[PDB]
Order: sequence, then structure tokens, then C-alpha cells
Amino acid sequence: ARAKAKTRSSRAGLQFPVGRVHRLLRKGNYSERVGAGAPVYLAAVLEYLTAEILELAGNAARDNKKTRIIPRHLQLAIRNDEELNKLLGRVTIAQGGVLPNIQAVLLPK
Amino acid sequence: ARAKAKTRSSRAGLQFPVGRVHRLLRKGNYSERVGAGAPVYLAAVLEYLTAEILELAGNAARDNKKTRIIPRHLQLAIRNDEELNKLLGRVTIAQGGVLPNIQAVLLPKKTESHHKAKGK
Amino acid sequence: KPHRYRPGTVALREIRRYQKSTELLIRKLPFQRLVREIAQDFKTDLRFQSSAVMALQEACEAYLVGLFEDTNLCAIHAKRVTIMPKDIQLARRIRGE
Amino acid sequence: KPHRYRPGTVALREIRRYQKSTELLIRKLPFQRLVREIAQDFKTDLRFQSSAVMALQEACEAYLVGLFEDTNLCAIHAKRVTIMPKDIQLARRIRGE
Amino acid sequence: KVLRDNIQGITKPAIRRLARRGGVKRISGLIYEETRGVLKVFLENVIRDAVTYTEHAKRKTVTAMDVVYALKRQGRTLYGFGG
Amino acid sequence: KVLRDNIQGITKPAIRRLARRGGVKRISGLIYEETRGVLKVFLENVIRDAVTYTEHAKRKTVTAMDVVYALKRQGRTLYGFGG
Amino acid sequence: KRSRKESYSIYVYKVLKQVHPDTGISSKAMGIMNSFVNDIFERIAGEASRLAHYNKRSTITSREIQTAVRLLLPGELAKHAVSEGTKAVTKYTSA
Amino acid sequence: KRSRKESYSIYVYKVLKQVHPDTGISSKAMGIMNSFVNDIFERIAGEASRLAHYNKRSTITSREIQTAVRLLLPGELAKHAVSEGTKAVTKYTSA
Amino acid sequence: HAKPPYSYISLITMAIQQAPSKMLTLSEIYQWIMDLFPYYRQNQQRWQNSIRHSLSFNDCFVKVARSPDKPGKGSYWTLHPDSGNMFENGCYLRRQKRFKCE
DNA sequence: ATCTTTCCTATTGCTTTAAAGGCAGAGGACTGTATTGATCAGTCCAAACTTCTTTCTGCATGTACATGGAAAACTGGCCAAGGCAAACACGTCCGGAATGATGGTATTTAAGAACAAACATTCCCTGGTATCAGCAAGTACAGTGCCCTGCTGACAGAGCAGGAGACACAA
DNA sequence: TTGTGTCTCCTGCTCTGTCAGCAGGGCACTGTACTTGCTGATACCAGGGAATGTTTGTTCTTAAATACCATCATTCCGGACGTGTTTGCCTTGGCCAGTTTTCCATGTACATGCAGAAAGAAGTTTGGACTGATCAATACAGTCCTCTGCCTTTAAAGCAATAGGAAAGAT
Repeated sequence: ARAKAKTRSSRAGLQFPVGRVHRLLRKGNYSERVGAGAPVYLAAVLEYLTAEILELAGNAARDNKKTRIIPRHLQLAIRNDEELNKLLGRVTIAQGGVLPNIQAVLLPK
Repeated sequence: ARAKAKTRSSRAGLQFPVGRVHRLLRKGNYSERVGAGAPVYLAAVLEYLTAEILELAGNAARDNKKTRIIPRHLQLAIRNDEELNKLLGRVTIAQGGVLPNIQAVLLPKKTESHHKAKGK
Repeated sequence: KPHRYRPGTVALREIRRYQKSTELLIRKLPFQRLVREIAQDFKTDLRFQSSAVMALQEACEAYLVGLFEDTNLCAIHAKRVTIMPKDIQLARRIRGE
Repeated sequence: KPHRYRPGTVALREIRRYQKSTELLIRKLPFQRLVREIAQDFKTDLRFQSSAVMALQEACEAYLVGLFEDTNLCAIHAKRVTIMPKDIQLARRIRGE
Repeated sequence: KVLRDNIQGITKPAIRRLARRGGVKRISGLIYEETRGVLKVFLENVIRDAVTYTEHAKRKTVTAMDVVYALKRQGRTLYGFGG
Repeated sequence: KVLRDNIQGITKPAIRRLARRGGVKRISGLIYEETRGVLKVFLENVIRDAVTYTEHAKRKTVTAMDVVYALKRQGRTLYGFGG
Repeated sequence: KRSRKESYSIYVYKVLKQVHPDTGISSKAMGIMNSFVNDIFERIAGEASRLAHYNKRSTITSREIQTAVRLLLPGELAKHAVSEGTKAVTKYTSA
Repeated sequence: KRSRKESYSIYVYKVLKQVHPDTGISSKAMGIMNSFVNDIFERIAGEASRLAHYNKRSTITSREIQTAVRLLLPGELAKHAVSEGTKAVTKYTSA
Repeated sequence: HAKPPYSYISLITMAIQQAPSKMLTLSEIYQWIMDLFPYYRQNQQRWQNSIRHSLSFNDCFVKVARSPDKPGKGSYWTLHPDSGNMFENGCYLRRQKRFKCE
């Protein structure tokens, strides 16, 4: 008889959905065919980037004495990290504001 | 018997290849299906844009007393026109150039008093 | 005598206030009216989603904030501290607009 | 006494020259050596088509010409006609580089 | 019904606040008209594409995703409303 | 076989010419080092993508199409090399 | 036997002869024109694909091409090109 | 009920519970994260499609995704992502 | 020839008034003076510099430009309307109550 | 350096609203097998690259002279910041309606799949003209010495009005 | 013969002639670089013939789009009160712009050697064609369970009031 089903996320050890990623890759008209390992690889990379951003955002929220991440903390994490800021340079975050920054010459004597 | 073949470019009255455009649409995985009129419309649009740029480049070449369109003429036609310049703003053209343009501040001062050069 | 901060102190206080906050700085209703006024020139009787208006305001405010950052840099470049229309023009020209 | 053109005349003449010509302005072989050198740190023992190096040189020249145009605008903005590293840094910073 | 002159609704205090968020200390008097012009141009360029996307769907409501696509088409991607 | 100091091959008069095509009239003495640094960063950014494309193709020759795709990947679209 | 290298060169030349009977076009200029045609084709096709995906349409019809032409092209180009495309499709359907 | 609308809310929340066990996340921040995941997914998938088309391949394998990641992500982020992806593929291949 | 019994101010006034256009440039005034007085034909620099000084100093003379580029060069000189008949009635050498604007 | 005023931050209490937790179900992920088309492994060759040599300048480097642009200093006035008071228009909510986007079913119409013919497109061989190289007239504009025309300030010297001596008028 | 008014000579303020000197503004000669004209040459582009793969015609079919209705949800419109925000005014201070000065760091031009570019050849590498092999994805059917919608619970954050410290401004 058919064995116990196990999601490919469980096989890859990931948390993100491998099946959903594969279906989106097929329905997106990226290419005629999609390899078996491509969705696993893509899901792993997406999980890694999400974990990076969430770790920095959680650090920012802890700094602000807040236990919940808000768009302000996401903005702080993204802009304080050089690599993420270079990745999301063109992105605008709703309710993000800007980093505190005053030019030196504008300060009083 | 099968009728005599006529190219879809001939039917539409275009010069660009409707069949080739249809093939490129199907091969590029732009969509699962391609409508019959989409190749015709796209070929007509591409022919119109080509005609625009080539007419402007021919004008530029006539200005330069040359009969052959060269990359410099394409550059001049593209940048002297506001709309083509906006369409091709982020596009580089190999062996082109730049529009002759010197900021007016840099042009020499026509001093009313003009004597031999001395310290300022 | 009444207390009076010297010029530039309240400016810096206001900068510190607004760079620390997240709220929208344009009044919502007049921006909505402007959006509808511009929209009607493309198609009459247009409906709108409220979230569409909020997204438009978010994009506009972010664009203007970045533009003012570049304008301030252009102003400080010329050794001034006051932004002038030529500063915005330079920022737009270099930015590619 | 021997002739000597006043400063600024030769610069404008050379501007009128190099805005009218289409030739490449960097020397070919040294740019090729630079391209090969930079390629070593990414993968060793590569080979380059002639057209590949030509494309790289064309793109680099276009980029630098644009950069210097924006630098010139920045210098003219500060009431100066001499470009400085300040100007290039500002031009790159506004463009987001 | 029709709307005439709402560009003046972007008041002087609003432009001052936007400049403050950008780190501006001193603001000239002519900045306000220039800012209104720039904002109007940007809004027109975004709403044109938003209305185009709305027309192509044969809808009469400019939804949030229409604005998001119009922005992302112009290299000004926006997170938060795109879903 | 190994190359070490080719950045100086971007000669001073070469930078002067590249600036003159930009309309620049007067040039500081410190411009050349800044130009060399900027050009080196730009070349590294482009060539990394070109070499990545070549590696994925499992080739060992860098072709013009690889350079063109690398440029177009950075918003620097180039015409005239089979793009 | 080597592979064939398809291009638009003959069609660009025919259009050139149409608009300017006397002028010519160099090989490098023709290459730039081919690259331009490919770039515009890719832009319009990608925008049409995105338009179809947004509306969950499975087919790129002439309407998608028209909307993409309106989005991409500025000002009078987006009007003249639309007129040309509509005229060409009308003539095609007439036969 | 309206038609089901799918998102990465639960998965990003699971990753959050991994890195920071004792924190939460707001719905607006959640939507921003969903938009980020979709944006990165689309960028990587599009670059993979272009890679496949350049090489005249009809399939997107893990190799295409790896090259897309190396093209898109900068610096140490790229190599850490590549290591994570290789680890996941290797674990999955062992079934 | 003996020096004319007329001051430079009187000579300038007569030269301005006699002109059909009621104005003359420095070259025209010099030509008129030399033609009407052979004495001023020689020793040009002295009285030419004197005429320049008088024109620059006295307020009764105001300069006017040449509109359609004329033969060109130089600038015309015109009597101030408030000058009046200052040198009339035999006071050529010395003008009583020299004209002033205020 | 010390005092006054204003602002900001931090703490405690209330509330409200937004996120975490639980359940239902359905749609889409998972398993298994046959098919097949895509990819992979090995060989070959020609064409494309890399490497070395020599030529032949034309370019970059170096040096020296000096001009004029950048930066520093100073001044002032006018533009913009700070504060106050009155008006107003935004914010928030509440309801009425009418507009339109979604869902469902019949249908109809337009595109994919398959196969064969043929015909258009690409590649290879030949004239002729549009371009490039070099020299040379002619033109355009800069460099600059010179000239004329203005104006400040002072000095030098005649011109006419006011005051005192000598003369003449009045008595 | 004595007392007083007017004329003439002298003096004094006004006015003009003269000089020196420094500044602006414009004219014509000298000189160098760019454009144009001519010829020769050469290379490169258009026109004619052979190969191939791709387009078009025809038929079947099937699924994507169209048309009509229904429905509910969501966006426009208006009304109302409350109060924060905006606008106009006044006061003044300090920052921008203009002027002046200094000198140094940039520009111009000439001298020099060298390495970049061109041509050629040889060596060598490998990109792509070709064939056969294999293996991994797709198609289809069955099934079962993960993810999203709805609802409920509670704690994280917002709001209000208060208190204390930091810092600006003035004496």
C-alpha cells in the first residue's frame, strides 16, 4: 500500500513550502519544465533571507523595548545592515520612516 | 486543392514578419497561448517604431551629408527627440556619442575691458 | 521678557521629532482630493479604493522625503544650509528625471 | 614672444572635439589588461572574446561620461568650474551608487 | 462633483514637515511652488499607469494592486499594500 | 602570466579626455584617483556577473553576450553587440 | 553545419527603403537596430505577460499588446503606435 | 467567504519563532514580509528563466537557482544563501 | 591765428546747438572746431583733453548713445534742457552762475 | 558660571485593539507508474583565441612658467525663523444608496495539435560607390596691442564783484 | 575852502584752462585650429544563385473567453461637532550674496622615450555538432492532510497624567 506521505519541506528540513514554490514556478511561465531540486533550493534561500531579516528586526524591536516587530523595526534592520540595504535599495517600506540622520554642519556651534 | 499561400505579413500589409513574431512569442514562455491578432499588432508597432527612428536617423544623416545611417545618426535622432530619448533613456549605443552641449556658465567671459592676461 | 529660541534650534528639534516618527505628514483629505482631481483627466467617474489612496500617499511622501534628502545634500554642497529651487532642480536632473 | 592660449580656451576646444567624435578614449590594451586582471579574482585561466572586451570598454566609457557630466553639473552648482572629488562623491551618492 | 484647484491643498506646513524628515534645517520661500510642481508631475505619472491597468481589466475601481504595479513598473517598489 | 598593477593603465590624459566629453572644463588634481577607484568598482561589479554567466554556461570563454546580459542586469542596456 | 543566425536585418532594410529610398545603413547600425527591435519586443512581451498574469489571462491577445504599448511608450508614440497596430489588425481581419 | 488568498504568513512566523522564540510580529509588518518574499521569489525566478533561455535549456534546475542567487544577493549574503541552498538540496537528495 | 575769444563751454554749446540733430560725438566736435578755427588745427592733445575734461565735469552736457549702430564708435553729447542761454550776450569766456542740477 | 524656562524622556494606570490560538474543510500537495523528451558522455574539428616577434610612430610622462579660479575675510540687508491669535478645515463617526466586482451557467468562438507542401530566409559569390587617408585652400575665432573716450583730483590763472583811496560835487 | 558821494585800483571769491593720472570700452592685426574641397584607394554594402527549416493551409477539438443574471460589499456622498492645524502678522537675527585680496594649483606648451597597435605567424584551446545512452520530468489517477477563513481570548501598545532630568538662552 501507499506509504506515509511526507512533505518535501520535511525532507529538505526547511520551514518554507517546497510544494507551493514548485507550483508557483510552474504556473509562472518561467520555463517549460522545472527541476526537482530547484524548488527546494529556492525555498531554502527564501527561508534564509527571511530568517536574516527577522533576526535583525527582532534585535531592533528589543532595542526599542517592543516585543512585536513593526514596519519601523523592519526599516531599521534593513537600513542599518549594509548588505540588506544594498539588496532593498529601491524598495519603499510602508510606515517605515527614515533612519535618524542630521548632517554635521547643521548642528549648533 | 489547397489555395495559394499568402504570408500574414502580406495580409496585414506590414513589412515585419508576423510569423516570426508569433514564434518568438510562443517560444519565450510569455504566456501559455498567443492570440492570432497579437503577432499582427506587435509587428505593426515594431515596424512603426523602426520607421520613426529610421526617418529621424535619415534626417540626421542628410544633415551630416552622409547617405548611410551609422550609429552616430541613431544616437542623434534618439537624443534630439524628447519621446525617443525618454523611451531609450537608460540605453547605451555602441560607437555613438553625446549631444553637443556645453553649459553656458563655462563659456568664456566677453569682458568689455579686454587687455593682456594678468593676475586676478 | 518672553522666552525665544534662537533661529535654527526649533528646526533641529523638529528634524529630530519627525525623523523619529512614522506617521504621514500630509493631510489625508486634501491629498485624496488632489488624487481625484488628477485622475479625472484620464477617465471620468473613476472609483477608488481607500488602500489605493493610502498607497499613493505613501509613495508620494517617500519620494518627496528622498528628494529633500538629496536637496539638502545639494544645498550643503554649495556651502549653504538653506534649500532653494535650484537644489531640487539639480537633484532631479542628476537623479535622471 | 611665443604664442600661448589663455587657460580655458584649450579646454573648451577639447570639449568641442570630444563631444563631436565617437572614438574610444581609453587605450585598448591597458584596459584589456585591467579586465583580465580583475577577472582573475573570480575565476582563473579565463579567455575573453574580442567583442566581450569591446563591450566592456564601451559600457565603462559611457558610464564615466555620464558620471563626469553629473560631476560638472555639481561643480557648476557650487559656483565653481573645477571638478573635485566632492563633486564625484555627491553625484554618485544622489544616483544611489 | 468636479474638482478644480486642490494642488494648493499641499500646504506650506506639510512641505515643511516633509523637508524636516529629510534633514532640512532652513527652507527658502520659493521651495513650496517647486515642490507642488514636482509632486503633481509624480502623481500624474503614477496615476496614468494605475488608470491604464484599471482600464485593461475593464474595471472602474483603481485598486491598491494597480497602484503597486504602476509604482513597481517605474522602479519605486512598495511593500505593504502588495497583497 | 599574473597581472598586478594595471589600474594605472587608466592614464591621466585618458581621464581628462573622458571628462572633456562630459563638458568638463577644469579638472582638479585629485580627480584621477577617485575616477580610478570608481572605474575599478564598476568593472568589478560588471565582470563578476559576466564571469557568473560564463560559469553557469560551463564555458571558459567570456563572450559578448555574457557582458551584455551582465550590463542589462544592472540597468545599463547596451546596443550593438548582439543583445 | 553551423546553426542559422536569424535577425530582423532584411525587414529593417525594407522599412528603411520605404521611408528613405536613397539612404543606406551600415552593418553596425543594422546591428544596433536589431538589438533595439529585440529590446522593444522583450519589453512589450514581458509587460503583456505581466498584464495577463495580473488578470489571470492565459492568452496574450492584441489587447494586452495595446495596453503594454500604452504603458511603455511615452506621449505621441503611445498614440501613433496604437493607431498603427489597430489599423494593421483591422486590415488583417478584413482578409 | 471570498476566494482563498495565499501568503507566507505562517512560514515567516515559523522562521520568527526559530530565530526569536519570544517575539511576535504585526499584520502590517507581516504583509511587508510577504511582499519581500514575493519580490525575492520573482527576482530569482526571472533570473533563472533568463539563464535557462540564454543557454537554450528547457528546464530550471537547482543550478539555475544557484546562479540566480549568486547574481542577485550581494556579498556574504549570497554565499550564505548558497550554502543553505546546497545543504537543503543535499538533505533532500538523501530522501 | 590768435586764440578765439570763446570758452570751451561756449564752444561746446555752439557745436551742440548748430548741429542739425542737436548732438555730436567727440570726433565730430573736434572736426567742427578745427574747421571753424584753424588755430585749433594744431596742438590737438591739449584742447582735446580739455574738452573731454569739460564734458566730464560740467553738468550742462549729457551723453547720448547711437541707436542703429551708425558709423559707430564714440558717444553723442547733448545740452541739458535746463542749461538755457548761459553763454549768450557776450559772456563767452565766463558763464555767470554756472548751471547745476540742484 | 549660575539661574530661568522649555522641552524631552520615563513611570504608572487604564483601555482598546490587534495578534495568538482553536476548529473546519477543501483544494492542492504527495505517491506510484509509464512515457518521453530532455540532458549527459564521448569524439572531432575548425575557428576562435592566446602567445610571441617586430615596427613605428603617436601617445603619456616629465618639466617649467604663470594665470586666474578657489578660498578666506568682511559687511550688510533682507530673507526666513520664532511666536501669537483667529479662523477654518481637517479629523472622526454615522448613515443612505448606488455602484460594480465577483460568482455561476450556457455557449460560442478562437487557438493548440498534427501533417504536408512550399516558400521565405540564411549563406555564399560578384560590381561600384560611399567612405577613409592625405594635402591643401579658406574661414573662424582668440590674443592682445593699441587707440579713443570718461572721470578725479589737484594745480594754475584769468573774470567780475566788493571795499578803500583819490577825485570831484555840493555848499 | 570843508564835508561827502562816486570813480578807479586793488583784492577776493568764482569760474575756467591745464595737467597728470587711472579706468572702461572698442578696433584691427597676428596666429593657430577647424572645415571644406580634391584625388586616390579600399573596403564594404547591395544584387544574384543554392540550401534548409519554418511558415501556411486544412481539420479536429477543447478550453478560454463572452454574455446574461444575481448578489453583496464597498465606495461615494452628505451631515455634524471638536479641536488641531493653518494663515496672516510682527520682530529680529544670522545667513546669503556681493566685494576684495592672496597665492597656489591648476592649465598650456615643449622635450623625450616607450609601449600600443597592427600585421603576421604558430600553438593551442574549446564551443558546438553529432551520436547514442540514460535519467529525470510530465501525465494521470487516487487520496489525505496542510493551509486559509472564521471566530474567540488576552496582552502589547496607545493614551492620559504626572514627575524628573537635559538643555537652550540670558545675565
